[PDB]
Amino acid sequence: GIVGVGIDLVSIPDFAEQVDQPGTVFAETFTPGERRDASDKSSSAARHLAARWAAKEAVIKAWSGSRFAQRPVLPADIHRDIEVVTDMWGRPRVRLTGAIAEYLADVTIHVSLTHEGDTAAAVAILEAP
Amino acid sequence: GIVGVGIDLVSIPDFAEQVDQPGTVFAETFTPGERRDASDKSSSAARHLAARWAAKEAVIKAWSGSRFAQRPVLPADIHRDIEVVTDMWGRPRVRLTGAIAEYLADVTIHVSLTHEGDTAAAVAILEAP
Amino acid sequence: GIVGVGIDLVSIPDFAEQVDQPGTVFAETFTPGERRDASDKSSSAARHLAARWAAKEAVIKAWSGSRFAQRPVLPADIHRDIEVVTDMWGRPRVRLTGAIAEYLADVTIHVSLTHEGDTAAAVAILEAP
Ligand SMILES: [Br-]
Ligand SMILES: [Br-]
Ligand SMILES: [Br-]
Ligand SMILES: [Br-]
Ligand SMILES: [Br-]
Ligand SMILES: [Br-]
Ligand SMILES: [Br-]
Ligand SMILES: [Br-]
Ligand SMILES: [Br-]
Ligand SMILES: [Cl-]
Ligand SMILES: [Cl-]
Ligand SMILES: [Cl-]
Ligand SMILES: [Cl-]
Ligand SMILES: [Cl-]
Ligand SMILES: [Cl-]
Ligand SMILES: [Cl-]
Ligand SMILES: [Cl-]
Ligand SMILES: [Cl-]
Ligand SMILES: [Cl-]
Ligand SMILES: [Cl-]
Ligand SMILES: [Cl-]
Ligand SMILES: [Cl-]
Ligand SMILES: [Cl-]
Ligand SMILES: [Cl-]
Ligand SMILES: [Cl-]
Ligand SMILES: [Cl-]
Ligand SMILES: [Cl-]
Ligand SMILES: [Cl-]
Ligand code: NA
Ligand code: NA
Ligand code: NA
Ligand code: NA
Ligand code: NA
Ligand code: NA
Repeated sequence: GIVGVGIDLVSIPDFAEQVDQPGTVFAETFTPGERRDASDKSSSAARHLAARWAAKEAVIKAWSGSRFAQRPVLPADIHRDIEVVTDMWGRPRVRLTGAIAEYLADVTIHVSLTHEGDTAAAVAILEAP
Repeated sequence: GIVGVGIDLVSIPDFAEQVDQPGTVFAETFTPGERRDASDKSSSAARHLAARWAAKEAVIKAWSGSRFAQRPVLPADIHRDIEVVTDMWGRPRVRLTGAIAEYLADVTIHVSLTHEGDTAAAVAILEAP
Repeated sequence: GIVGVGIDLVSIPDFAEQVDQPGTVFAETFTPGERRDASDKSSSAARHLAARWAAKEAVIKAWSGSRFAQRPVLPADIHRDIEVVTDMWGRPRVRLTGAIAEYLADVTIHVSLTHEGDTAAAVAILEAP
């Protein structure tokens, strides 16, 4: 059964403008090299990191959206609890830590990432038996 | 003096439908046996656990409602910080952990639980000298 | 560059009425002596602690306001992660702990506190290179 669905679009130029700025959440998610590389809006790193950010948001949307009219239970640092990793061929998967890992124990997170020009996007479908 | 008041109603059938499903907060509050037993909407466990859930919500309401127009300070995992225990005769009391235990140090939590047919309910009155 | 700006006003009488009451966040920020002293609305402690509270709120406003249309990431216990200390001559500065310390690494927090009659106020300007 489907637990939740989420989609997110990210402006790659806006992302690049912010990703290496002090006073943002991004140090908690990304390395200083990643953040420096991603601060150029036409780089590989910007495109890829923006799509990773998109994927985190799509997961958060997918789970939160499953709890209509319920007080939120996602921790304030949720962005650093959801990691998008890739295998050697670039296939993505989501790794979790903290409370969300316990909430989504026994749930499969299907994710896909894409980018084009100034736009990155991701979709997440949460599925459980 | 009264610090806060809260009341919550819970649909026992809706509760039973959700309590043992993956992708919910319930594993953090309830044991797998409790969750399995409570997944039948006409069982003892469903009625009792639904009323416990109701009591957690009534406590949260009672305290949050005391802070009108203030940014919330309840942690995301607040549901697992409030436990409803009973003595050998079924009398309920509330046990706290985390920040809410510190906030409600020196406050007495008066609680009552009830159920009937497809409905559980609880009321909480927080009192302090 | 400016990361954020915040301003807060605090009613010193309302603050004094609440600061030493059970069932409030204040034990986490202030000592029992501070809280007892500050519970008289015409005392030095009330005026000073109200302005410290104002400063915490101004910092929170300054940073949160920098994230228009973004899900909040400040932890529920944010008030106890922001401390206003003073040097021997009463000049204030802000000390941080927890996630906000990481978010505001490399950001300078300029703060000022004031009080008059029944009103305390503070302003925070967050600046980053
Ligand atoms: Br949520
Ligand atoms: Br974070
Ligand atoms: Br990531
Ligand atoms: Br609250
Ligand atoms: Br929880
Ligand atoms: Br419980
Ligand atoms: Br925020
Ligand atoms: Br706090
Ligand atoms: Br302080
Ligand atoms: Cl959006
Ligand atoms: Cl964007
Ligand atoms: Cl940010
Ligand atoms: Cl970094
Ligand atoms: Cl591999
Ligand atoms: Cl993909
Ligand atoms: Cl309700
Ligand atoms: Cl319900
Ligand atoms: Cl849930
Ligand atoms: Cl369980
Ligand atoms: Cl007993
Ligand atoms: Cl009772
Ligand atoms: Cl305000
Ligand atoms: Cl006020
Ligand atoms: Cl409070
Ligand atoms: Cl105290
Ligand atoms: Cl939180
Ligand atoms: Cl000094
Ligand atoms: Cl000053
Ligand atoms: Na997939
Ligand atoms: Na996929
Ligand atoms: Na009672
Ligand atoms: Na009772
Ligand atoms: Na300054
Ligand atoms: Na100053």
